[PDB]
Amino acid sequence: MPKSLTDPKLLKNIPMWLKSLRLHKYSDALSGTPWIELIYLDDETLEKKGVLALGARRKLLKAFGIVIDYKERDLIDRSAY
RNA sequence: GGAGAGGCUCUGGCAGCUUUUCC
Repeated sequence: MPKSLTDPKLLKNIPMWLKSLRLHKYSDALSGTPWIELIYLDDETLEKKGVLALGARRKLLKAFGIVIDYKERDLIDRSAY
C-alpha cells in the first residue's frame, strides 16, 4: 500500500520508490530504467525486466498509472527529472 | 511463548516462509 510515489526523491532514486511498494527485492530488475520511462512499461516488459510474479507486475502498473497521471498534470517537482 | 534484524518466495501485504538475534 503506497501513499505518495509522486515524490521526486523516490522518482530520482528507483530503489526507494520501490521501498514504499514492498517490491524493493526487484530493485535491480527495475534499475537501469529511469522513472519517467519505467512508468510506461507494460505487463510483458515487466516479465522481461524480472517481475515474474503476477501480483508484483500488476502493482507496478498501478504505481505507474498514478505517477504518469501527475506527470501528465505537471504537479511533480523538477528535481524528480 | 513474544519481539527485533537478514535471506528467500508470490498471491505484492506492516504478507508468507526461512535463517539469525534478543527476551
